[PDB]
Amino acid sequence: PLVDNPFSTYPYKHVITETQPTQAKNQAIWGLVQMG
Amino acid sequence: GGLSQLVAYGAQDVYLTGNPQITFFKTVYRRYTNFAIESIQQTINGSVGFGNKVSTQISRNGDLITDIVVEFVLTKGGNGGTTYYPAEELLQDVELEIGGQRIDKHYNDWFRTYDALFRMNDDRYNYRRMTDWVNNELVGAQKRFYVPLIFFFNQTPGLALPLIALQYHEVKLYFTLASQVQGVNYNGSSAIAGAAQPTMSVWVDYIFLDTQERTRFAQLPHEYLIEQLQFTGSETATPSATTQASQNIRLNFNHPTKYLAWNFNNPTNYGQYTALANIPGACSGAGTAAATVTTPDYGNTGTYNEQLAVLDSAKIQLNGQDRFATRKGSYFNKVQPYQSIGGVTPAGVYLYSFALKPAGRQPSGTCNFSRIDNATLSLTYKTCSIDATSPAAVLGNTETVTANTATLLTALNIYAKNYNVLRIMSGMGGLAYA
Amino acid sequence: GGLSQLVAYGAQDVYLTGNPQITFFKTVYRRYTNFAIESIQQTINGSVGFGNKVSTQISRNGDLITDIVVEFVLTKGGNGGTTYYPAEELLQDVELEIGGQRIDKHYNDWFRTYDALFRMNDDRYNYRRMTDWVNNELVGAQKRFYVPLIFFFNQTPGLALPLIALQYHEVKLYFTLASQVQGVNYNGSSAIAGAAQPTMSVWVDYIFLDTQERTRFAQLPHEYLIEQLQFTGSETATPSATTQASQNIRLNFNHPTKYLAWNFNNPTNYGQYTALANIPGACSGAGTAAATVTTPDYGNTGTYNEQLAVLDSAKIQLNGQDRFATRKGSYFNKVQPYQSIGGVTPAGVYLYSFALKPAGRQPSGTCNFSRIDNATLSLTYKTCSIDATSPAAVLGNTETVTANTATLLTALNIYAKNYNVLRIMSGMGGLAYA
Amino acid sequence: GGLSQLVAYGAQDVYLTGNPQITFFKTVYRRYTNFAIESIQQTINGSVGFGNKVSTQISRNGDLITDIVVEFVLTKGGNGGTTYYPAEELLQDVELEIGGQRIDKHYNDWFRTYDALFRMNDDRYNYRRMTDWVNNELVGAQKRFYVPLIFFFNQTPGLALPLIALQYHEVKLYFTLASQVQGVNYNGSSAIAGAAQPTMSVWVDYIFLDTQERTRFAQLPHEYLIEQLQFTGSETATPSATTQASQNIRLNFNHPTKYLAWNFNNPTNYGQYTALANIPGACSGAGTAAATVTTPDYGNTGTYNEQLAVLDSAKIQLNGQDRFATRKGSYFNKVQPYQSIGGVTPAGVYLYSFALKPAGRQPSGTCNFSRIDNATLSLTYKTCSIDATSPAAVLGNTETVTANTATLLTALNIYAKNYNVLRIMSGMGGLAYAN
Amino acid sequence: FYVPLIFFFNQTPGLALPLIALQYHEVKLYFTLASQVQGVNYNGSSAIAGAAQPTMSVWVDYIFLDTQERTRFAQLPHEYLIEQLQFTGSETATPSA
Amino acid sequence: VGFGNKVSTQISRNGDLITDIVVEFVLTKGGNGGTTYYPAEELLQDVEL
Amino acid sequence: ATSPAAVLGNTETVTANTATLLTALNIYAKNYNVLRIMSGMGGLAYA
Repeated sequence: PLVDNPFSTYPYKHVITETQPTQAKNQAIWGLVQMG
Repeated sequence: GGLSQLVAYGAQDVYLTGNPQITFFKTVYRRYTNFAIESIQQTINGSVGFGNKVSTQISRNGDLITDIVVEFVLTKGGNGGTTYYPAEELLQDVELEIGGQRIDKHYNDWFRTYDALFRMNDDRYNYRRMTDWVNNELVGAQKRFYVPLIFFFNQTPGLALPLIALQYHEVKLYFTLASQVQGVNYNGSSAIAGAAQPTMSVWVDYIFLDTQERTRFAQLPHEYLIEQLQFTGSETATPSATTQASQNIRLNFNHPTKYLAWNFNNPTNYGQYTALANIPGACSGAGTAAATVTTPDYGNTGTYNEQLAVLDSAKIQLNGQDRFATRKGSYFNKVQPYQSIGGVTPAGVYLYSFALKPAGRQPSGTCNFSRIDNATLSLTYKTCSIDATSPAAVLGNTETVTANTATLLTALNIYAKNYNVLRIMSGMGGLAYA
Repeated sequence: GGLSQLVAYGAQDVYLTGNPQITFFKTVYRRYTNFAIESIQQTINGSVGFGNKVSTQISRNGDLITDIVVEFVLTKGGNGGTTYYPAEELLQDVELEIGGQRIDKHYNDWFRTYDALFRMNDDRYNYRRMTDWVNNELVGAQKRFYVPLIFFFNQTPGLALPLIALQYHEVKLYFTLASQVQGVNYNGSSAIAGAAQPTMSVWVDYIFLDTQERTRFAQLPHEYLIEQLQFTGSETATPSATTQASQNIRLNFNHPTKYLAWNFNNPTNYGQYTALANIPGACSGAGTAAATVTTPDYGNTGTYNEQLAVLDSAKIQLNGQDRFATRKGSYFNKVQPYQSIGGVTPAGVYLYSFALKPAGRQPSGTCNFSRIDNATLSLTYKTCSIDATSPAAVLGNTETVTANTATLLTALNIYAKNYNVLRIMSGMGGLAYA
Repeated sequence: GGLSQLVAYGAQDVYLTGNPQITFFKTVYRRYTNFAIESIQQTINGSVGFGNKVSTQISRNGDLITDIVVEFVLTKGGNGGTTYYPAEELLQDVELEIGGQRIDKHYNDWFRTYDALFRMNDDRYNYRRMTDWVNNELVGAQKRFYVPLIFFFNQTPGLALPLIALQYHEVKLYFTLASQVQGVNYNGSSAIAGAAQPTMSVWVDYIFLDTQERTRFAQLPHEYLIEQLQFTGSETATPSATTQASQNIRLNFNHPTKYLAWNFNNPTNYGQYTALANIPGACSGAGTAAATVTTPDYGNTGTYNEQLAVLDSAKIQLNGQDRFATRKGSYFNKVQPYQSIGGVTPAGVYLYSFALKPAGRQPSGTCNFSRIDNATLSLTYKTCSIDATSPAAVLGNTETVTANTATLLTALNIYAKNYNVLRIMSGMGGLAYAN
Repeated sequence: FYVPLIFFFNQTPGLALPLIALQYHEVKLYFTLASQVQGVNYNGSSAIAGAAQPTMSVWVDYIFLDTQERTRFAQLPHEYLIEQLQFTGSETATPSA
Repeated sequence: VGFGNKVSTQISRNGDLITDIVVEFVLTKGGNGGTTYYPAEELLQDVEL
Repeated sequence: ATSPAAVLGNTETVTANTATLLTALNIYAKNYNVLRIMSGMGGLAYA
């Protein structure tokens, strides 16, 4: 499935490539916005 | 006896029992991943009250989420017959957001339209019990209402939202509460002095997975076929007592669509999809001297009597071409539901399916509105010449006419349900297509 | 919380969750072919009117066909309560012919019997809304009715008739319109002055297939396991106030039969399967001075009042051997439906299934009468001594008796629904068995 | 027309119709084993009558058994409105015995609770037609009633009991008939002079298999996943006008459980799960001068008006810990069955499911009470301050209160429907788990 | 009014809850406020007309660690021996005269 | 916040470790001395961690 | 309870007639458990 449409899949592409805190293992900081 | 039937075997039975593949008398049930369900209260941000906006983030208590129920405590501002699905009316809308992306949104009118088309029998009755007062409760009565949500993940375990797989994205529900609810804080346009503000609570039913299943959800990518509601409000061509008004509404919809649905209504009176008249249940005091055909019997707002419906006929055009031959409003109201859903739809509510089974989860034929440059819904209205105050005129009339009070049906709501894909990977997600 | 249940795990769970096979929290949807549905009006040949025979040939606008709905416009010749499913009554019969071969044929009474046994809940109500006037409409009212057909291809897309694969055979629907319809052009035996002739239209839902699927249907052979209705009319061993009438009816049936169904009726009054009586819903004027037990309350012709039914007991014999122990009429009226269908059957209508699930499409056991030299239905009737004009006698009586108006139910309609094979090949098609 | 939609194919259709797997226009039915079904009358030992216990051995008239229907003939001891599911009330209970082992048992109250939760729409109505008088019948009316049983093998062909595989074990049904049936031989506590004893007959539907299928059943071992009913009756903490009574009931349950169900009732009046009141249908004579809130309108014994139900709120505690947040009694009455069953449950009957689909046969989630040493049902009752004889008070009241007559709902019935394994081997069988 | 909480971490620094060691878990306190408070909005069973609704503020005392201690807490696994309170309500077998 | 209400708080990462928690309430007397008894304690009907 | 002579001059096994108002019983138990914290997440060792 999922034929790669370029104009219809732009916000989904922006959400998938958005930066997230994917490097918080054993890192002590005062941030961390309720990460799941 | 039974043995004399078994022996009555011949060539005609080969297609039924020749080379047997299955039996009916021995069932093997499928083993499944161990799980548990817990109903957990969410904290509501903002302020509950009439006309207010509130919201909540779904806590990550379990791994997957399904059923969601919004509870309300309402009081009666008048006697039995003054309210109509007030918990449904109160919850003006609900918006589902993941990671700031709008996934879906439902409206009080949609809940009513949805119900009119897809709930049925005692499912529908029990639903009414959870949103209204149906045992002739009196003024001052207090009741706990439960409004189940109708987002894709609230309908089947099969679409449980993998909250665990969405670490990077919050899942939120935004709820708008109506400024007024009939028979609770207002009686028509009049505020009810002393009316109570609603109490509200949001509950989410969480699925707790076992170790292996939980891990797979957390680590693997997931693709969930989901359904979404598309909706815009429109003004109706003014129905008229002098002619048959008509209207062409551009169907500003997208995505593969399982069905279109719509209703005409009086925006003042929640759930009024038909005209009012002096026949029992069709107006306040209907059937007697005190009848007022401009004020509904709220407790009996809906009806199955099309004579009070305003739509004569309709067709859907795609790029200016007929989709199908023009059919009468009664087709969309009674037959489409018969053919494709199997329930009974109240007058004033219409359905046109593109799907063999629009009520199901599995796709079964769709209209891709993202490929129709200019789709249009063509509507012909009935002539509103019937004297609503005279049962002889109200009940003895013809197919193409309706009540003079049908000209109050100035609002039209056109809805569509489509199929999209919710994709989740590496802790984040959203819908594949816009 | 939910975790407190998951922790409660042990040996008795192994049978349910060990070596798990499935989950409930993720549905796999199956990609399907590309198709679209359109309702297309057919041309009906012959004059439409009461008592006329008309017919239509199904056009080749699409590739496959399923649903068929016959539209009629009828008017009320009297007030509410004077009609009973008049559009169902009007469609006296419909014959399905392919290539000049009779595939099936339904009768107005079959539609009534079918409905009585197989529709239910809101499906049944919505159905009534499409064939009758159910909102207390008055004399002169005009209404468009929709009578869905119930041929094998009209019930599931799975049996869609591949008109595309029938390139050399025409497919026709022959319709017989009733000479009279109660409350529309006749009131009992009296004609209604000024009654209009019905307006008729036949709609067929066409499936448009995309290129790959369409090509396969057009070129490949097909076989379908389909349903047929067998039906004969018989005279009833009319009940007597003096005794228990009895009868042995040879059943001229053939083919693997899913079920038998039957009713006793008053041929004058469509849908009357019970004796008339002076109890609130059992006769014209019941409960008052004007009550008569010679005419029904047509709008309430059907009833669940068993005491007005006339069958005491019955059994089916195969080649002289009882197929089952004799059961009471009430078994066939209330229990068989419970056991096998799940709806509620009105008094006077009886069912005996040979199938585990007769209402479905998958064969689940059949009685092949083509291998049964002598199939006989044995009936015992109730003694008709009850004074129908006296509620004390009508409502306080015993199991084995009925009303003296039971002598009016002189007609017996016995149906058998069976399975045959429809074979389409090289542009031609028809049934494998006679 | 249809073609203008069909042709408008694009990228977003790929996830629905690309590389298609199925169609909808070619159903191929499965071939199956040949079989036939025959209704056989059983011989009932013991005198049938009110209060008697009778039994029957399921005859050896076929290979498998499915449906069982008990026929009764009852005669009205009063007029319409004086009975409530009397054939259901009459059959006090049924015990299923295989090989001398107790496999299962159902009670008249369970049949009522079961129905309240799991039957619906016209199924429920037809059920009522087969167990009560629904055409305003008068005294002396005679009717045959059919009370279908609800044992695991009575619900699906898939669990047909393989009598053929039980060559060395007798299978018996024990039926207890109630000493009294409302509107038939008693009117409340008063006997009805001249009342007839019921006629009774038990029918079993037998499945006749063909040769190959029969042989396999006769020779091979089998394991069936079956559903059993656990049940005990308890005392309801006395509801009262002065306070909110509360109660914690340790639950003597075991095995994987699909759901719990319970009701409060007035043990005098079968099916009364709510308080009596002077509102239409809520008491004998409601709406008039004779209205008396000490006796129900039997023909309308149940109701959907939660105001007459006693339970305020409840939770289930497992091994000392809250399993879920406390929810209103109305949550257990209306929401639970909405979400899990799809029907409507009358006031006074409550459900808590551990299963996604408790109404089905597939074990879609269970609570294993065999691993829960301390399971407790925690109940809080409403304040019984509402004057039942005054509609203004009955109908205009608040969420936390009920009728003064709710104090009469002194009985509590708690049920649990669980899954066990019935094993059959070498001509004998019985259950895999005792506790 | 200042109502101290008495959870294990609210009694000793020894059991300070290391929020930085909980990078994936939130810590929440849910509160139920009484429907009635004696002498504030009710007097026995009688509501007090004109009574004000409460104003609430929750204060949490945090420990700020220097670099080495801070790093170890975020990185290392921990085992805290903590207290829990179990509680159930019962009906009293009320005594009589 | 109000009488009979249910509220909650999430502790934010405003430092590394947490210890004491004090819940402040502002209340007024609805009657004279002798009418209240530890009312802030009563008000805090419960607290769940 | 309304008479100090009866309230204050009584015996070990008796109490006030107003003592029957004390109809609720609260039983508490304080125990130990272990709160484990690892890899950014924590929880109790025993159910």
